[PDB]
Amino acid sequence: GPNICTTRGVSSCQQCLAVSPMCAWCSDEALPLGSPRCDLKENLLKDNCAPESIEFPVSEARVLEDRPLSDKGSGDSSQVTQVSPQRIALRLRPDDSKNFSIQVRQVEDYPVDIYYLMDLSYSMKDDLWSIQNLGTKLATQMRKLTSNLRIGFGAFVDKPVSPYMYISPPEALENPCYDMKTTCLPMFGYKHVLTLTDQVTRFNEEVKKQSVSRNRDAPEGGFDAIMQATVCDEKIGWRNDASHLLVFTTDAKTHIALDGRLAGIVQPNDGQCHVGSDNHYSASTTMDYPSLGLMTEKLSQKNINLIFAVTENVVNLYQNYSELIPGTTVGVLSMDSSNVLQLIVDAYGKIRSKVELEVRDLPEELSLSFNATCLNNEVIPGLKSCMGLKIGDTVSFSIEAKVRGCPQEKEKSFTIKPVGFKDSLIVQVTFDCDCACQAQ
Amino acid sequence: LNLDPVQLTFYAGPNGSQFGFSLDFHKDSHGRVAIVVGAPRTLGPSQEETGGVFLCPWRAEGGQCPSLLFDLRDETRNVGSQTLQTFKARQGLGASVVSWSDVIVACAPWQHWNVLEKTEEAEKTPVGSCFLAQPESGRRAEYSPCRGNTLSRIYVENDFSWDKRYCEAGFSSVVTQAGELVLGAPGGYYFLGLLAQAPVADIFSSYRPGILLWHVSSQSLSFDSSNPEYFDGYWGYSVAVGEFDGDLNTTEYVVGAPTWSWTLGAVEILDSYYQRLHRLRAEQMASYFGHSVAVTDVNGDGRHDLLVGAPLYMESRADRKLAEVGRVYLFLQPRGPHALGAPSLLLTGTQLYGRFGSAIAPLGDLDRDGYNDIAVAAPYGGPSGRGQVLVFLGQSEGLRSRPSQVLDSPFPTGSAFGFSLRGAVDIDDNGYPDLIVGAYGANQVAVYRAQP
Ligand SMILES: *[C@@H]1O[C@H](CO)[C@@H](O[C@@H]2O[C@H](CO)[C@@H](O[C@H]3O[C@H](CO)[C@@H](O)[C@H](O[C@@H]4O[C@H](CO)[C@@H](O)[C@H](O)[C@@H]4O)[C@@H]3O)[C@H](O)[C@H]2NC(C)=O)[C@H](O)[C@H]1NC(C)=O
Ligand SMILES: *[C@@H]1O[C@H](CO)[C@@H](O)[C@H](O)[C@H]1NC(C)=O
Ligand SMILES: *[C@@H]1O[C@H](CO)[C@@H](O)[C@H](O)[C@H]1NC(C)=O
Ligand SMILES: C[As](C)(=O)[O-]
Ligand SMILES: [Ca+2]
Ligand SMILES: [Ca+2]
Ligand SMILES: [Ca+2]
Ligand SMILES: [Ca+2]
Ligand SMILES: [Ca+2]
Ligand SMILES: [Ca+2]
Ligand SMILES: [Mg+2]
Repeated sequence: GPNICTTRGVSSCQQCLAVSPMCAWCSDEALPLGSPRCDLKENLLKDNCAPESIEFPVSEARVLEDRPLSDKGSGDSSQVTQVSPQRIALRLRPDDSKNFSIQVRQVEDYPVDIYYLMDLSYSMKDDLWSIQNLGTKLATQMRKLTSNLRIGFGAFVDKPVSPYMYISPPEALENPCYDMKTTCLPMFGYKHVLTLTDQVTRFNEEVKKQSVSRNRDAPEGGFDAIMQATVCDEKIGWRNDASHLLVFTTDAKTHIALDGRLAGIVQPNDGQCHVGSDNHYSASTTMDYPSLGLMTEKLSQKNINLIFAVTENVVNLYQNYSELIPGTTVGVLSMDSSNVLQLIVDAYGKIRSKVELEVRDLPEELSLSFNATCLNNEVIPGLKSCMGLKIGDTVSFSIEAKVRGCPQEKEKSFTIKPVGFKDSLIVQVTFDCDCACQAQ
Repeated sequence: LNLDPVQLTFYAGPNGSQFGFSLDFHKDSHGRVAIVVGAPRTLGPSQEETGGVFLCPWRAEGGQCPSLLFDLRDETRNVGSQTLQTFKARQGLGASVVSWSDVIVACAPWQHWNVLEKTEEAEKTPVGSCFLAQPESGRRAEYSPCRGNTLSRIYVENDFSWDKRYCEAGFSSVVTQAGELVLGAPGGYYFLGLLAQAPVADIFSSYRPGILLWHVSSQSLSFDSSNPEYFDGYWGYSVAVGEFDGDLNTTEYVVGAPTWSWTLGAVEILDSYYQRLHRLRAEQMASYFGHSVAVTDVNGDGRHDLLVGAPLYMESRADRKLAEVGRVYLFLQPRGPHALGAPSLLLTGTQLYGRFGSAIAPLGDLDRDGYNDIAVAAPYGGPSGRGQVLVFLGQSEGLRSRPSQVLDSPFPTGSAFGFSLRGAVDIDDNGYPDLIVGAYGANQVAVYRAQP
């Protein structure tokens, strides 16, 4: 009966609205000059008010632009839409709260980075075609799975130190193959040749200009290269937001930590970057090979997926090392690239992204709340983040905006967009305070 | 029993020389006790890393020690049509030291060698070499069983048969009680690994100053193999001697091959004729099972037991993950003509990357309770990762699964505290065995005394 709108009714229509969202008004003179001017809607009807002079605003928030979420990307990705309602006009009265909806879908292709590691030792001579073809076929397979790629590559042989490296006669330093009446490049530990880039055709030309070197012992320093390609952030060019694939090749055994003592090297591997301006692993001759453990730690620390593309004569060996380093796959390198390519396909299919909403520029006198509904369709209030979604999957959120009074900013706007996305929901806020010109 | 970690003595060498990389007790032709210390990066008067040996007399104060003089300059000799030449640059003299009653033996695993004949050579390669010294008489002798005079081309046609060009002889070493020197050449036979031995007396007597390639008549080397399991095994990366076949008239060898059978690692017991007696394979690839190998009777039964270090062992932690901590393996000798079965005990490290098992030294009977004890190094162990040596006591069923004493490193980081260890000798002469610990990274050697 007596209600909170009446207990405080004072003198203006505006002031009546500033009391509560549920209060109405009535500028109809046909009412006794002592009856409730400010009261509920039903109460004003019983008091015989003309539904024409009543001023009872309501919050609505209408959907302006909202083209559905797309279902492709191959052909031309102009500007695609993966967010729901890109722009809505939210108009609300003092202290009221209006709720709206928004839903996203992962439509863009996952960013993928592949770094090829070429074993360029002499035993690789008869395999050179295979690793060049693979390196070329690599860029192709991924480009077909994701229009967003950054490929690159580097090479290794072993530690340029006796007894691995031939140190006589003097011609052998520049041409290790000298003794065989043939000619090859001088030895080197690890060399970074091509930084990660989107220029696929330039990657292919560069990979095909590669030739072998020579070393004395079958085991090589591939692990020195895996370590360096992993811990040299800026040099390699890994892009933090993307999936990192590290394909490694070899046709022989490998040097593990503690092997370096044959070269007089005893300092345990520090696990840090040592590839300077010259693009060479400078510690190669002074630091020992890394142990399996240090590798694993670093691979995880940098979120790099190690893949072994090795010849069949050494496959079992790398499978066994694969078990000692979890999360690493092994493929058999050869003229036929089906096998090792599958590993790249799989790695992609295992990628998961996440929708985490963020709020940019929202008035201080305004506050939000969310009711998320992920994959399992289980609604959880307060939360505004969903995980484990593949490509195409859709996730929705329920948003509620609340104000404190009636701001002198009469026109403002804010944005709600998930991180890792460009598509955002822009909300135009309008505060309806004043009445329809009601006077008495 | 308890080794005092406060009134400990310190010995030191030049900066960067890696003083303490190797060490041994020297009981001279006289009677006092000294410490032979190897420093493989010690500069020569030519200002190039040739290595060096130091002979430290006992003194609670410690400090500097006299240098044990050795020929540090390159040799070149012409024999007929060949020019024989030895290169000492970065040869690492003292990368392995070992004293046997009267004489000291230091080795340069990385000393290079070459032979020239017209327009063909044999190659310049690390055959390695050992320098023998008798400090009293000031005498010297040399032993380099791997130097050859076969030209490069011949090996290519033989398909690299009996190729001792990269031996790295003296990489590791031991002298039996009877005076036979046993050298470990992990690079031998094109990286298979080999072992060479000869009687110290014969090495001295057959040596002639000026001759660079000679055959010590009473010598014998291991063999080359075509069995893939031995390829790149490094058989000889470490060695030890002991009694394992029951016949006390014959001594047997214990060899470490840390990379045997595709990095699976292994250790072997052989007689003096290199005939195989047994083989302990490892349990994890890349663990470096064979890195260290100790021999002693830990349970008082009168028969030698075997200790094997695998410093790189990755332990199975909860949640499908692994952790590199290192591990030691105990093998007790079952009596008579019987095979050494599975490991009687698995001591395994705790600190990550500490490389537990990196070194194992048989102490004597610390507590005198009638059971021999041992000390295990973990050069990068401890909360700080500054390294720490753990003492394990002799029980009746083997050894105590718990370390009775934990000696921490008094040196800074990278000291490699523990990399080398030697015990079972009464240095202070108080009827109790002591322990010396090398920390090449700090260029020092710490001495721990046994006290009542
Ligand atoms: C990759 O890892 C696999 C998994 O370990 C390796 O395969 C195993 O290799 C074993 C040899 O190292 C091989 O033999 C052992 O197990 C056999 C089981 O049937 C068994 O026949 C053997 O028994 C005897 O062992 C004694 C030694 O105490 C010998 O004296 C005898 O002659 C017998 O060999 C062995 O216990 C095992 O069968 C095999 N298992 C699998 C999963 O295939 C593989 O070699 C590794 N590859 C490499 C080189 O990297
Ligand atoms: C807004 O919330 C009300 C109740 O709080 C509910 O009835 C309505 O379905 C919501 N509208 C939207 C945005 O779907
Ligand atoms: C969120 O859900 C709770 C209870 O499920 C409800 O009270 C609240 O009004 C909802 N708000 C939004 C943002 O829809
Ligand atoms: C070690 As090679 C024979 O591949 O240079
Ligand atoms: Ca090949
Ligand atoms: Ca090699
Ligand atoms: Ca015997
Ligand atoms: Ca025993
Ligand atoms: Ca004891
Ligand atoms: Ca003593
Ligand atoms: Mg090769």
